[PDB]
Amino acid sequence: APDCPEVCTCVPGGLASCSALSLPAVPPGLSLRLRALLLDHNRVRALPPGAFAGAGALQRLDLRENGLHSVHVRAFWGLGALQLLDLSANQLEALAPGTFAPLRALRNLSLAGNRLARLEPAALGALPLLRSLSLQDNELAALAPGLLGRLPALDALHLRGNPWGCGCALRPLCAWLRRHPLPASEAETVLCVWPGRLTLSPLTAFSDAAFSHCAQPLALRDLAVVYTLGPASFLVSLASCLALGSGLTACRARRRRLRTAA
Amino acid sequence: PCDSRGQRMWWAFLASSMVTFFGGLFIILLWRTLKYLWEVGWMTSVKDWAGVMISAQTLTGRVLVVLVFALSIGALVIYFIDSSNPIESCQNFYKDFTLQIDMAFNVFFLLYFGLRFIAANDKLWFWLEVNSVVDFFTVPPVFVSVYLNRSWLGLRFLRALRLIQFSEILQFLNILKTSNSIKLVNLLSIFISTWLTAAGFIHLVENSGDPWENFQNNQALTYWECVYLLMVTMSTVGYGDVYAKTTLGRLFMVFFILGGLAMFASYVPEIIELIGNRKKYGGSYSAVSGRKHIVVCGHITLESVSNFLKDFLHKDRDDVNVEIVFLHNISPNLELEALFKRHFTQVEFYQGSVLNPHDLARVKIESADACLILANKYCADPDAEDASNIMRVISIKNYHPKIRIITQMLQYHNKAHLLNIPSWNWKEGDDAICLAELKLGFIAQSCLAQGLSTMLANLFSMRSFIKIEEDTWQKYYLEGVSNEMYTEYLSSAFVGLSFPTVCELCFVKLKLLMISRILINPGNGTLGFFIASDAKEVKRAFFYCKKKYDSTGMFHWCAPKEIEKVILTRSEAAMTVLSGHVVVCIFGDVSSALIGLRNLVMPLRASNFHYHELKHIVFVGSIEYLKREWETLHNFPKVSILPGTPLSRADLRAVNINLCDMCVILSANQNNIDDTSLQDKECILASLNIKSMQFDTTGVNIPIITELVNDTNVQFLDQDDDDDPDTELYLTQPFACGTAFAVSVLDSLMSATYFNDNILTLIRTLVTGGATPELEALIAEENALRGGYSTPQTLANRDRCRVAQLALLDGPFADLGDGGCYGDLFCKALKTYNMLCFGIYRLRDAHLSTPSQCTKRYVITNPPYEFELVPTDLIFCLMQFD
Ligand SMILES: [Ca+2]
Ligand SMILES: [Ca+2]
Ligand SMILES: [Mg+2]
Repeated sequence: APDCPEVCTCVPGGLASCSALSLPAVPPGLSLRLRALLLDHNRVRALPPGAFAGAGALQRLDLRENGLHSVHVRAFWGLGALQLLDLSANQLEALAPGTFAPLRALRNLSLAGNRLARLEPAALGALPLLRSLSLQDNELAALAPGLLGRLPALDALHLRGNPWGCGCALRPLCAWLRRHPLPASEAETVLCVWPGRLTLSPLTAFSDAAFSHCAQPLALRDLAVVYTLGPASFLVSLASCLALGSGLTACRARRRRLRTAA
Repeated sequence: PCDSRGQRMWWAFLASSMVTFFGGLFIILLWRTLKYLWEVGWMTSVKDWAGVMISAQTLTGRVLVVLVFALSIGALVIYFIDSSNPIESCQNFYKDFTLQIDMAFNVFFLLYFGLRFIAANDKLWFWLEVNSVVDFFTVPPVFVSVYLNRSWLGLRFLRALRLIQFSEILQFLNILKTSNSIKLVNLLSIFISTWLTAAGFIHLVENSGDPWENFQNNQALTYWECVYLLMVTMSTVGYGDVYAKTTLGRLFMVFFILGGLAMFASYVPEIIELIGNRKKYGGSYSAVSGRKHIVVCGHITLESVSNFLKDFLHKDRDDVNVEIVFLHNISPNLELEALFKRHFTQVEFYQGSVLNPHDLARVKIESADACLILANKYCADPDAEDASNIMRVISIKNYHPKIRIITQMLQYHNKAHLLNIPSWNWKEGDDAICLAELKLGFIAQSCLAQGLSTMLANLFSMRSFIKIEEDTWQKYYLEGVSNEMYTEYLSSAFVGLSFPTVCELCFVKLKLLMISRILINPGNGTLGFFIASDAKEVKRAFFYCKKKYDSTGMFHWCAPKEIEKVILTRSEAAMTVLSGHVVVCIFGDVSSALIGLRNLVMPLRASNFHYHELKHIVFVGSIEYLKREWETLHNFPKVSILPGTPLSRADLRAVNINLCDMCVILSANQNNIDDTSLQDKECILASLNIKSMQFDTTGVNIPIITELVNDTNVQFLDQDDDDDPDTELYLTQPFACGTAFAVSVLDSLMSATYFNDNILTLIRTLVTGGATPELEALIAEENALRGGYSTPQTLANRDRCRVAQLALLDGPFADLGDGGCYGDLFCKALKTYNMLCFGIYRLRDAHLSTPSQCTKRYVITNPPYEFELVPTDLIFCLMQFD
């Protein structure tokens, strides 16, 4: 059938498998009738933009262990029906902003075993239908604030084996774990990485009181105190000096004119 | 915990500082606009209190000023320490030590700002000062940080600008007074403060990347690296290993180059120059025991110092270690320093003024053996130089009357002024060489016997023996110039029956020539004045033991004459009979200086001379100049004056120039033009005019002597000679023949005068006729020669012996004309008639077998015993009275 790639194996229902075929790139001739695609254990190092064009009705895409190290922003254009992504076990060091924006139906996005040093808020984009994420075995030193702020339906997350430097930059992170209790088996495996006073400390053991020193958001009392502290202090110092000088002058005058003869 | 910095809030501190500054500005401007649009004063009293406090006018003020200095340095150190910490951090106030010290420091700075504002005259312009601005942007942020328990290293680098007010602090404390130190501290403070502040701003901007890039341009430069970067930048080097990469950092670099490269290039050389101000030749001289030291001051210059050193330290004198200490205000140049280097262990130089008693005590004139004051002979104003010299000597006398002084005076009357100094103790020791007086005495002596001035001058310059292979006149002349004038104490063998008869004829045994008082040809413990060639063999005498006259009668005197009774004209001058007389050509103008001709006419009128044998003197030249000098030239006999000029042939024809005994060319306007080329041009013209005249015979053989201010002109006097600028004056043919004279040959007198003080007064009794303690006293008090009726003791004061020129062709000495033994000749002169001959006056071409028409004769001083003679010869002698 024309809807099946010549080198891949297809079964009725739109399920296609292309794994263990040593494909150097995405096979050509994608069709709309395929719903699930397998591409793992291949050698697709570079992903061309619009590579998956034609299979707009695809639902599951697998790219685990495929040597991925650079993904174009528009490579996943038109894959609005795609739901499952397995990008894990690759060498993705950075994700261009807007790459995953068209993926409105995404539910699982796997980035495990990658060299992603930092994940930025603009990288994930708008993902309302996303239910879970997997970020284990990555070099994510800290999650930038507001990344989880566009993932309303995120209920499962994996964070083991990461260089989590436990400080104020991950305060938005642990705030999730407090309202999403990580199961104990996985909770025991998520630990701070920085060798300071916080090693072997689970991320769920850090409460608000431990990070009260962390920058609290700008209030309305302090806003006014910081503006007024300068001029008020200067005026107080000036008045204190004036009062001291006036008092000393008056005391010396009353000692001098009342004892002029003596 | 750590990693306390997630979201930035530098706007807190920055806005606090900005609102403080702008609110102050706006309230002051509002008060100004309101004022525009409408006891003794307690406000003025508190303003005065604050003004006294800010200045170091009370102990409290000085304490506060020192505290401001110290705490400014402390706040800078606090910033340096904090620079290592990250840009933003969280720290606890009551668990940290740096924050508390910083809080105390800025509280003090706030109080000081309050005091400064109270004392300020204009409030608006005080608000805009750099000190006030750095106060507005340094204290409020620390207060805010204490409030928030959060530290941002923001504008803290502005603390370095507090370093600028260090010159004012020191000037208040009276530490910084002189202009150079104030300027140096100003430059250093401005340079260091600007350097550190620019480095701090670059550190802040590079570490905290530009905001519009979301702070993604962190370069992480240490503060030391930014200091190094600014140093490389404003030095124009620009290595490029370190540089600014952010947009704001590059913008600051662009706008800082324009104002900072100029600052570096204008401040660094000036700072180096200011630090380089030092006194190289300072300090004092250490007086070493057992070795006397003399001090030399006055006109100190390369040529004068070199001449004095080469004559003073000559190997001819005995093994004496006298150390010379020079004292001059002007620091020596490279050539003079090299000359001092070549005499490293013998001389020292100390920069100072002889007027200041400090510098006199520095060279230790308290223990000095003598003080020698050189004079600038070649000055445009003799009066000024004599005046400066009398100041120098009076200052030395003021510090120490007991010191002995040798000095040069360009005029004779200033010598009389020197006698007016109370501590002119000439008895134990004191000297004053008058260059004009001695020069004119030498000229008059040469007038009596030609070429005597040359040998007199050569006796005093220290000359080592020199030999030339060729047979020339120079070969014999150099055998005579090597004889110097020495003094030696007599032996115990000659102190027996009588000094005189033992003195004569014994010069064969001692191989030296002898010339309680001054003794010249003693006929009829004493110091013998020897003419030995060296001081090594002078130690062979003692060691080896087998109304007509004046008030004194020393000179001649006659009734005063009026200038009109002696002024003549060509007609009567030609009518008047004159032969074997003296003619003196004088050059002068209206504004010319005063020579002083009295020391020229006095030597020719000693008592050993008879009125018939007295030589007539006629001065030819301008009448105004002789009028100016007439006040002293009117008590004089047998002197004539011819107006006109020596450059007119007829005027010289009238005065019988062809048969005169001596023509003396003198100039007075030589002190006006300072041009080396133009000097003595009138004298050279006059001398050549004399030489080119003709008489019903050429005048080139007329005996003429010219006094030249410039030595280099000696080459123009004679034409049949070799002219080399390299050779010295004593080697020149006109000088060796006694026809040229300059004061430059008298400078050696000091070197002689110090080493034996008698010689100078011996000069005064060997030239100029005679000078007694009395005649000097009379000249000092009256300054006019007067006479009286003769007395037997006055006439007895005439036993003296004066120089004479004896021929050789006719006389009892004809047998010795070519005897070949000059020693036999003078031994005969001594036994037969008690006459001593200094030496020989010999024709220039006599040594050559071929005859010639030359007439010039040179001088030989003390020929050896085995000296061949020529019948055409002249003899110097010391004839006795009759
Ligand atoms: Ca000699
Ligand atoms: Ca010549
Ligand atoms: Mg020395």
